[PDB]
This record gives sequence, C-alpha cells and structure tokens, in this order.
Amino acid sequence: RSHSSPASLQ
Amino acid sequence: RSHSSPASLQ
Amino acid sequence: GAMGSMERASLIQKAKLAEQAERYEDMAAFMKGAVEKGEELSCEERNLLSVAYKNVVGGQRAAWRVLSSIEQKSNEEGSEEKGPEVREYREKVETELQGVCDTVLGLLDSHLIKEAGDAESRVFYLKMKGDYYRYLAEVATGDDKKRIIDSARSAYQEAMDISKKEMPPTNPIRLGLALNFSVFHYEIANSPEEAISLAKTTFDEAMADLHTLSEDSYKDSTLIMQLLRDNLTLWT
Amino acid sequence: GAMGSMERASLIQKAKLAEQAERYEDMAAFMKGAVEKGEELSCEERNLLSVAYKNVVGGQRAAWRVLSSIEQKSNEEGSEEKGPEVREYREKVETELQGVCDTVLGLLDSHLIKEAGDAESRVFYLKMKGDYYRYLAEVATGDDKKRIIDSARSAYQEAMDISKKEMPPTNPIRLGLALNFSVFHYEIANSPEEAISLAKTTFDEAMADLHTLSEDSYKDSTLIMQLLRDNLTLWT
Ligand SMILES: *SCc1cc(N[C@@H](C)CN)c2cc(C(=N)N)sc2c1
Ligand SMILES: *SCc1cc(N[C@@H](C)CN)c2cc(C(=N)N)sc2c1
Ligand SMILES: C[C@@H](CN)Nc1cc(CS)cc2sc(C(=N)N)cc12
Ligand SMILES: C[C@@H](CN)Nc1cc(CS)cc2sc(C(=N)N)cc12
Repeated sequence: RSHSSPASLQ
Repeated sequence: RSHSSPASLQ
Repeated sequence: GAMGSMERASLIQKAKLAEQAERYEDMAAFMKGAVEKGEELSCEERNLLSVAYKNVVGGQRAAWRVLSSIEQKSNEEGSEEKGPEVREYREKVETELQGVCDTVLGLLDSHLIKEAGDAESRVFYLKMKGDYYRYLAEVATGDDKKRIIDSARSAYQEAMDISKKEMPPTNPIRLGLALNFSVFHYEIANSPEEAISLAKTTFDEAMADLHTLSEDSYKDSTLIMQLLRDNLTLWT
Repeated sequence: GAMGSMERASLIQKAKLAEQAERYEDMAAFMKGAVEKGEELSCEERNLLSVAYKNVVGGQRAAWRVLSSIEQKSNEEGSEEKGPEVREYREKVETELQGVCDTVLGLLDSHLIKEAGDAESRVFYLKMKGDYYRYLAEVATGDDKKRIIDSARSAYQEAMDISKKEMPPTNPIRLGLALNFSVFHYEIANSPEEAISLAKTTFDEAMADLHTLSEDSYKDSTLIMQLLRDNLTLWT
C-alpha cells in the first residue's frame, strides 16, 4: 500500500 | 515481571 | 455527551494519559469531549485529536482489509461458501468505521473548520476532512462512492490552495496534506499521474526550502519527505 | 445478551474471524455468546475463549500499570500534585478490568466448571478461575484483597490436585497451570520459596516425561517449560 502521513504534524 | 502462560494451551 | 461534566483541562490531561496507556478509544472520547467545549484547539491539542482518531480508525481499517480479503476469497471460483458470517462481520466493522468517520467529520463541521482563524489550523482541519472522507471512500460502493470521493477531493483541494498561499513548502502540515492528497489520487481516484506529479513537485520544492530550517524543523519536514520518496518508488 | 439471536456455530466462526482481525473485544463478545448457548466447549473453543479475554484483560492490565506508575510518582516527595485526574483515570481502567474479570468468572461459575466432565476441561476452567482472581488481586487493596487472593489460591489448588492425579507431567494445561500458580506465589502471595519450589519440580518432572511425546506434543510442552526456566532465572 501507499504511505500516508503520521497522525501528529508540527 | 514474571512470565505467565500464553493464552492458548493444547 | 458523557464528557460534558468534565473540565476541558482534565479531558486534555486524560487524553495524554490514555495515549501513554495506548487506550486510543478513551483518548478519542476525551478529545471529542474537549472539542465539544467549543474552544479552539491548540497545535498540541489538534495533534492529540488526530492521533486518537487515527489510531481508532486505523485498527478498523486493518480489520476491514483482513475481513474483505477473506470475503473476496470465499467468493472465488471453486471456493466453497461458508454462509453469511464473513460478510456480516465485515459489514459490522464497516459500520463502526463509518460511525467513527461520521463523528470526526461532525466535529470538523460543528464547528472546527469555520472557527479556524489561522492557515495552520484551517489547513489541518481541512486535511482531516479529506482524510476521513477518504476512509469512507475506501469502503464505499453504490451510488454514493463518487460523491464521497468528491467530498474528499474538495476538502483536500481547498487545503492545498491555502497551504500554497500561506505556508512554506517545508511546513509539516503542508507536506502531510500533499502526501495524503497524492495517496487519494493514487489509491482512491484512479489518478496515478496526478499522484506522481504531486509527490515529485512536493518533494523537490521542500528539498529547496530545507536550508531555511532549524535542526528541529528540518527533522519534522524530512520525515514526511521520505514518505513521499517511498511512495514514488512504489508508483514509478 | 446481544448474542442471543446468533447461532452458536456463527459465533465461533466470527470469534475466529475477529482473532484474525485482532479485534479481541469482538472476539470476547462472540465467545461469551457461544458459552451462553449452554453447550460444553471443545478444546479449540476453550482456547478461543481464553485468547479473547486474555488479550482484552492484558491491555487493561498494561494500561493500569502505566497509570499506577504515573500515580505513584505524582505522590512522591517533592512531586507536585496535578489534581485528581491520574487517580480518576486509573480508577476507570481498574473498574473496567474488574468488570471483565467478573464477566469471565461468571461464565466459569454459570456453568462451565460444574459441567466440565473431563480432567482437561475442568483443570482448564479452574486454572482460568485462578487467573482471573489473580488479575483482580493485582489491583485489590482494602479488606477484600486477602479474600480475593485466597479465592485464586483455592482455584489453583483444586486444579493442581486434579492435574497431578489425571494428567502427565508434560500436559500443556498442567504445565501452564503450574507456571501460573508459581507466578501467583511469587507476585501475589509473597511466597517466593513456594514459587521457586513449584517451578523447579514442574520443570524437572516434565523434562523426564518428554521422551514419551511426539514431536508435535514435545513442542507444546517445551514452550511452557522455557517460561518456567526464564522465571527461575529471575527469581534465583
Ligand atoms: S503542534 C506542537 C506539537 C508537536 C508534536 N510533535 C509532532 C509534530 C512530532 N512528534 C506533538 C505530538 C503530540 C502527541 N502525540 N502527544 S502533541 C504535539 C504538539
Ligand atoms: S485444543 C486444540 C487447539 C490447540 C491450539 N494450539 C495451541 C495449544 C498452540 N498454538 C489452538 C489455538 C487456537 C487459536 N488461537 N485460534 S484454537 C486451538 C485448539
Ligand atoms: C454522501 C457522503 C458525502 N457526500 N455522505 C456520507 C456517507 C456515508 C456512508 S453511510 C457516511 C457519512 S458520515 C458524513 C458526515 N459529513 N458526517 C457523511 C457521510
Ligand atoms: C471478594 C471477592 C471474592 N472473594 N469478590 C470480588 C471482588 C471484586 C472487586 S470489586 C470483583 C469481583 S468479580 C467476582 C465474581 N466471582 N464474579 C468476585 C469479585
């Protein structure tokens, strides 16, 4: 599968 | 900690 | 809501405790309660909200994929039919996943997005709206799939417009938005060329902005850049 | 119960699906429903029951330990007091853990233990009764701690008596029983000498019975033997 963003973002 | 049994037992 | 009687600060404190305890269902309920207090969320609190629900829905998505695979194989040629149980249970998980998406989308629409008075907060929430419509799209089929997909597109696209006007190319929210929109394009909207083009432009423009960052910011930006690179390797 | 309208076989099928999906709360609800059909459980079904609830309560125990540690440090000398929130949330998790133990113990008492017509089934259920009283003991304090501990002891001891009369020393249920009773002795009942003595005797007597086993049975027995050995290394 494709990677999506981690949940926490600065 | 001490180890206890796994959940499944034959 | 059952969190109505608890103080906002206590809910945030307990969300952080639940995260330490890996109790993500609790964490999501605490953060829902905090949102429903009606005050704007800080950057940290927005991340707590996202972590909680992303973990909750992530477990549901992983289960749905396991079950959907089983179901597809019990429907293959020569594969006996073990009755309704696989479909039923996949439908149960699907419905619970849909309820979580509905809950998050409801928080965003009442009233996080409209009250978001910063580019960073408004992009964060619009990205989340796109993400949770995407999770609905992953399990959608009949006659509403197309409209769910376009709701995800509309949300991502508005977030993209703001982020490009208001944030630098290395901004981690801008980067995670572009990553997730590229995954939308590739996996949901059958637009692999758009996905590739977006991931390439996103990576290259961020690479050229790294020199402006502190070491702390550089670390956050490059983590997401590597995900863009990893996808481009899969896709090309 | 909400599982009353589902067929026994469908509940078992779905418990197995939930295990594949790592949906252990679902798995436990399905197996509770299967037990409440009133028929005896097979060896496989007993294991499904145990896996489901052990995973559910294991997550609760891990959370309780995280939270209890936080709580103990916010009560150390010079450690500021952040209000009631840590205690409250630890109490919430504790109460949920206690409810799971109550539910399992209720299934065993109505009527798994009394209807168990084999040594292997009766020992399995009595071991489980001891285990779930032990989990209650881990969080017990005032004036009921001692009685919960002795309920765990009484259950383990009856299981031990049957297993020694009716099963060979390598029987995996006998072995896992002895392991867990030794952990009871060491961690709950402040009886480290009993724990060590039991683990040593259990290991040595099993070692001398391995030659009677097939490769399949030998594998099951030696896995638990290594846990006995690992504990003896910690304890001596
Ligand atoms: S908005 C400031 C902020 C940053 C982070 N860190 C991520 C961007 C990288 N780890 C953060 C993490 C939180 C958590 N998961 N408890 S809250 C928060 C806030
Ligand atoms: S009672 C026959 C039986 C044996 C096992 N295996 C364990 C003893 C070792 N893996 C078993 C595992 C089950 C599961 N977790 N789905 S059910 C079952 C039955
Ligand atoms: C048609 C589509 C949006 N165009 N709507 C939805 C469909 C489903 C599948 S049952 C769940 C939800 S949850 C939700 C919300 N905004 N809270 C909207 C929807
Ligand atoms: C005093 C002790 C047994 N001697 N009883 C219990 C105490 C607690 C802590 S609130 C929970 C449960 S659940 C349960 C059961 N058999 N279902 C018994 C108990």
